[PDB]
Amino acid sequence: MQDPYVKEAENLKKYFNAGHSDVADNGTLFLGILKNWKEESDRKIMQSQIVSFYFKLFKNFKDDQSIQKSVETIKEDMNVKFFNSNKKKRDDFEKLTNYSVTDLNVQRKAIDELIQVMAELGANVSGEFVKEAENLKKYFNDNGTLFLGILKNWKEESDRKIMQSQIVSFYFKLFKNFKDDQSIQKSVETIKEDMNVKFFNSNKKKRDDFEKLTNYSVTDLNVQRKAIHELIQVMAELSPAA
Amino acid sequence: VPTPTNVTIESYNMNPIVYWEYQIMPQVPVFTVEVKNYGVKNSEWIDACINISHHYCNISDHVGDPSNSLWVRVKARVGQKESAYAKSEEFAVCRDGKIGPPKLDIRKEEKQIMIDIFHPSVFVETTCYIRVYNVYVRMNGSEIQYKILTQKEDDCDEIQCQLAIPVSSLNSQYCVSAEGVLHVWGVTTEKSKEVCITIFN
Ligand SMILES: [Cl-]
Repeated sequence: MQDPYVKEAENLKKYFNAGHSDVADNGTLFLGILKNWKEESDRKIMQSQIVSFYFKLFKNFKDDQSIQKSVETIKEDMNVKFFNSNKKKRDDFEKLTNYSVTDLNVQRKAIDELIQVMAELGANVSGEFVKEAENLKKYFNDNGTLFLGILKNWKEESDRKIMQSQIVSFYFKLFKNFKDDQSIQKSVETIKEDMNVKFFNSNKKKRDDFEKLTNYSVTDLNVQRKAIHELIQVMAELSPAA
Repeated sequence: VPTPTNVTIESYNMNPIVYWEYQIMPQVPVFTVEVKNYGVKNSEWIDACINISHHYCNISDHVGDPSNSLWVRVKARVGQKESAYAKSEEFAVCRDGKIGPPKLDIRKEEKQIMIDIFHPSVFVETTCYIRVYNVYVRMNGSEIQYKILTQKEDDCDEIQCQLAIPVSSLNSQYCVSAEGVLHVWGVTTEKSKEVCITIFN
């Protein structure tokens, strides 16, 4: 007895020609990485990046004639499997995936909340960490937060890891774009490494898998074809483990 | 040379074999078969069989994970002249092959019958495993179907699943058969021949 989303994913495969042998070339995007992680908190930080990558891809094709129904069906099955049909959880996740790391007000708010964010990640920051963060608050210079209110909404650890994955990847991107900026270049480097230490729990393997996931462009046609080829197997492992 | 035709892949109990057909020629043709697995390092096809004159090739040694896709291609040769490659459609053992039946044992207790369902021999860390067993029971002239979820249940392990059925209504003969349902594509294994037990009233 087959899950209804399967036939729709096979329809997308035909549309993208992702059943052609050329799609095999050059390893895997998602499957191997997911193989590496078995504890549920580690799976949720990786799955969180995989799900936002599929959501950005589907937004580029939601209306394409013969696949509008298929895309709708698959997004709704991801909702059931990954968000447990929780509309507020899905909405907080979309908000976080859509923040622009180049909007100066967004970057200010993000640098403002940084210390509190590490707290929320379970980190006990050093005196050093605190000073480097005030450098950045100076450089960059509302009754609404970027990240703190969303983090206050979720208490179960798997829900927290889903959101924390999107906050850590936003910061890592903000840091990349300022990595070699004269004034604040040593601040950026200092924070950047204690965030890595804590989130990845001193596991270089986990850290590397995460940067791989974070640096694929959903724009290249070949990446997009591989993503569509791997969809059915990715969906089969999206539900909570046992 | 002309091109091989009707390239097909068949698998029973995870033993994939490639087949093709070829027309009559004035000389004896030889063939080469190549396999490409999803997740390959670069863009290379691997030789399965080289220069054979018969029309099939067992590729069991080239299957990675049964859930992962693979493609096969075949070309013919005449000394120095090679044909174009004939290509297979995408194939995944778990989705496209067929698995044999589970083996069942029944025994009786006071008010119930205990059924042990041993997983098909091929299964004794891939997503190709049995997710549920559909169990078909006939008792005297009535029939009922039960379902066993292998993951959300203390009932199942790596060797077998167990099920307890209640005895009732003065029925004296209970006959049971089962089929497994694979994870990911929901493909079914073959259904076991029915085994029966007699209850003395
Ligand atoms: Cl929920």
